[PDB]
Amino acid sequence: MDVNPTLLFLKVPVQNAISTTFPYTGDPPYSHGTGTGYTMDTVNRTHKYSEKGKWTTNTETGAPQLNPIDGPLPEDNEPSGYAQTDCVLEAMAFLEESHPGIFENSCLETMEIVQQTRVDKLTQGRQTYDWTLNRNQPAATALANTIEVFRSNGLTANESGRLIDFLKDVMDSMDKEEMEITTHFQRTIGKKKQRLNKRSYLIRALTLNTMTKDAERGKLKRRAIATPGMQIRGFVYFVEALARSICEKLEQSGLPVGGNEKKAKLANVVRKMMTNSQDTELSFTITGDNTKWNENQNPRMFLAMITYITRNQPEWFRNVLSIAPIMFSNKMARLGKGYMFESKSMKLRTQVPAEMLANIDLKYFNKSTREKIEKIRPLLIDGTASLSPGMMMGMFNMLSTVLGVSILNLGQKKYTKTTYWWDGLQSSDDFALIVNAPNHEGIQAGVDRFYRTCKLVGINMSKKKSYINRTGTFEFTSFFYRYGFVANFSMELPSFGVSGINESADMSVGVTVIKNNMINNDLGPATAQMALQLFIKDYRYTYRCHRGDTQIQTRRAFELKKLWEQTRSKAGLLVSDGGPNLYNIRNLHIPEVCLKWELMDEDYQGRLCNPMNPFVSHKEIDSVNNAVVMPAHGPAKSMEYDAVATTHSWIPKRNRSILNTSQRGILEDEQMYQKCCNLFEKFFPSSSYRRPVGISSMVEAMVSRARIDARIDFESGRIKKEEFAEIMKICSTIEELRRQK
Amino acid sequence: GTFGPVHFRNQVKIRRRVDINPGHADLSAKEAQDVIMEVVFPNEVGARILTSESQLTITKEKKKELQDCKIAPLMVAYMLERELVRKTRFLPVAGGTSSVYIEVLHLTQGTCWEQMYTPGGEVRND
Amino acid sequence: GMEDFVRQCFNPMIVELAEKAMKEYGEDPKIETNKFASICTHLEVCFMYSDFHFIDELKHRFEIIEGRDRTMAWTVVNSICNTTGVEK
RNA sequence: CUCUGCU
RNA sequence: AGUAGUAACAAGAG
Ligand SMILES: *O[C@H]1[C@@H](OC)[C@H](n2cnc3c(=O)[nH]c(N)nc32)O[C@@H]1COP(=O)(O)OP(=O)(O)OP(=O)(O)OC[C@H]1O[C@@H]([n+]2cn(C)c3c(=O)[nH]c(N)nc32)[C@H](O)[C@@H]1O
Repeated sequence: MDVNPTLLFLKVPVQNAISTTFPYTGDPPYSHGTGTGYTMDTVNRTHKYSEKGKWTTNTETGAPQLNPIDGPLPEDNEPSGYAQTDCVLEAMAFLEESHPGIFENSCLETMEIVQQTRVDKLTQGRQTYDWTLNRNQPAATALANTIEVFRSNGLTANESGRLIDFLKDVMDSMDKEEMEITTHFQRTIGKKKQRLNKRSYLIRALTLNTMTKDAERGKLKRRAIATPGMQIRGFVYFVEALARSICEKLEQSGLPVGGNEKKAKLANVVRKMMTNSQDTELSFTITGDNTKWNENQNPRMFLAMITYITRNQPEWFRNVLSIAPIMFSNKMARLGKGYMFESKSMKLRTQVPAEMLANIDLKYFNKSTREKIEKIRPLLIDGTASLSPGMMMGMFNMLSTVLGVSILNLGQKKYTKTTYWWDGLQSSDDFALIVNAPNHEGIQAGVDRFYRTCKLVGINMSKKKSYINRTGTFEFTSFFYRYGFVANFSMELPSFGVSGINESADMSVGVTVIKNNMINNDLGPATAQMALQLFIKDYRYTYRCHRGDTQIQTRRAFELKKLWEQTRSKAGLLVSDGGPNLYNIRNLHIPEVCLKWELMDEDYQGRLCNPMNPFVSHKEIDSVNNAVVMPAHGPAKSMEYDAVATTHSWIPKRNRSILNTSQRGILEDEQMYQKCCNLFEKFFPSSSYRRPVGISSMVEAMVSRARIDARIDFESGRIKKEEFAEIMKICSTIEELRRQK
Repeated sequence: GTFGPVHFRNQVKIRRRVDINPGHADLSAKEAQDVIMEVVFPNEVGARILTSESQLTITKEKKKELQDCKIAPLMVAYMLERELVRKTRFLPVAGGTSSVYIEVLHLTQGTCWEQMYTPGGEVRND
Repeated sequence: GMEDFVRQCFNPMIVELAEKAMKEYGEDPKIETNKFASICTHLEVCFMYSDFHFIDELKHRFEIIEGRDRTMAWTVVNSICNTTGVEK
């Protein structure tokens, strides 16, 4: 009697039990050590798929560049980056013809976005490469460093607050003959200044930082991802904005819509294909990813698509949209941390930075790394490898799906000019293509035509992990369609458990996750009760907030027991204070504070909901009652939760490991910046709720506001003559401090 | 709310946009923002002036209610944005799409069952 | 040559307020210097109007709403109207 | 002897 | 030793 869970599929169809095929209960495979090997492998692989292209040497950066555009046509089914300019232009032209005015309307919408977009938009996003520090920094921090460097270099055209002005400053910076930056060296703190030549700054402005994608499920081997610099992101935002505007106007483009919007759009489109197909016509659906999609999406083709899309538009708009593909076509990839060398005989470790691989001897490496270094050495320049071809983890997902949907629209009977035709859905590298043809031979001919056309445009379908079946069931971006999308709960299992925001936000998020899974992922009511019980147990263990009546011993047990004895109405206690769990299927949508409000003791209610408690801290409105959640698959998600701000809405300790590094000064600067901003809010309460405006320094605004507030308070009598006198004298002293400096 | 019997039926849930926060229908998002600025940050309003009578009345009642409220103005502003500004969401539903029914959607509509539930309180005439 | 005359025949801080305001509004002050002179004289007259006049039983009797950035000016107006009840 | 446990 | 797997930990920086 050998039990075999897989045999369950003999009765339950695979899709209906697809959740069993997801091991997401276990830990995801993480990456150990450096990502330099993965970056080198990616660069070599990208240059291998385009080897038959043209080799040139950039005249500005001096690095070799490879152009596969209009290269020899593919002669084999392997991935190939030889995209044809004529074919891509033809695909875009036919997309325009089939969807008249799409490019024009999208261009105008992008025009208004470009007009009304501010520099602060670049603050969104995470782990942005900071060229000034040669490391990844938070997007806001990298933006601030770049702005400060530009100001110190005379690029004082960004104070207008418009992103386009910042882009103008970016170009002016690249055109400068020299640059000055500020770096800290400790040997004692030294605020040294470094001078960068034109070529070095150019190389470090096109540089693309690389790391290893961690916690990635479904892949045995780890892969390297990349994040761009501050200069690139500005133009990338506009490019993406235009591509997303175009995508929203395409029925086959489901990328911009997400979640249940994505599922509904895909369901409607597949239903339309099943409907408009002739009854007598044989219908098939292909499921597949595109092999080496990111490695083959050349940026020159993106430049061609942008130039075609921006036809007849104002020349400045064409420039703003086309700059990003230009820069990416001349991009560079940082290698990363480097490698680690060990000596067993002498029993010692060492880390060799990736910048010194262009000269280190090859005897220190194993065979695989030996050949990767040998192959990538020609492209190494100033610690970075030239990666002109391909798109290393490109952010042009929107543009790439525009190209895919253009090729997908090429399958209309007015374009195929044959009995067979095709349509489907495209999203980044994933696609689900439906072929209708009178007979199986027609289906095969249509499949071959689509595959060959994709090869022409540079899209390489992955024959390895793609398959065709009769229309009705398919898969698309981890969404399994079986005559209708089926719920796959295993995807949302990692979201369960303690989120780790705070006691209140984590209770609210847990109950909201259970409720959302009931609504969307077919979480039954009994299983919902199970999930609630398990989440409460995990929450109590994590937060050491077991019920006071329990004998469990923990460093927080004494206080909870004292509170339990103190309270008269036990039911009113929150779970974070040893109170019982009153949640159920009925009230998963009610915050615990409001759920237990009537049961709370008056004094306990006041203490818990005291607005003057020091635990609660409020940042800008954009970071209130919301959290960032990372699903098993997909990008970061902004989850909003309903929670009453109580003493439990505290902040966890901040990682202090930067205190014993040469770059502590940034932390100090952050502290001071906060010290200033919080005072500005003390003078302008609405600064947090909505961003303030003005050109004057903070000191001028604060002192003027203080003076006027003093006069109004005096007139209303809220302050006496002496208080007004002291306020005025302090303001005059502040003025004198500003003047003297 | 009133709970009726639970009926086990072949529920067919269709994904469609519903409202999770009905908002103050008479006041568009911009009017709600102006009212919030009036109530929470009267001095930082700027040049804006309330014209719609609904704005004046709600601003009045809220100011009277919020008298001597020590709660952080930012939290009050966020809660007012939630209360006033309409917010919609695409959700698989099977019964009424009103907010009073969407918030209890997990409780009411299931994969194989429907819980006949009538939320308490007044219901919008629209 | 008139802009130099305006610079040399005005209080430095008055001309500073004029130029900062104009720069806020996005006008090149080197070409349309007539508006520059007009703004400077208007600010100057407002200051004289609010000069040496104090309310006491010393405090400035007149608060110069002009010459300060738009948000600050409207903040002053709103604060005054909220405390005294004068119509905005 | 001090600092750090995502920098 | 062992974890682990294409590169690391088996403390690191002063
Ligand atoms: O939400 C639906 C509808 O309720 C489901 C809602 N709605 C209708 N009436 C009210 C109401 O009184 N109060 C509220 N709060 N909501 C109401 O609005 C939506 C109605 O639109 P929908 O159901 O999507 O389609 P339809 O009902 O056909 O609306 P519409 O196409 O705009 O037409 C409305 C009436 O016009 C009649 N009609 C149009 N034409 C051009 C003619 C005509 O030439 N001759 C005649 N005799 N009638 C015409 C339509 O038939 C329909 O009666």
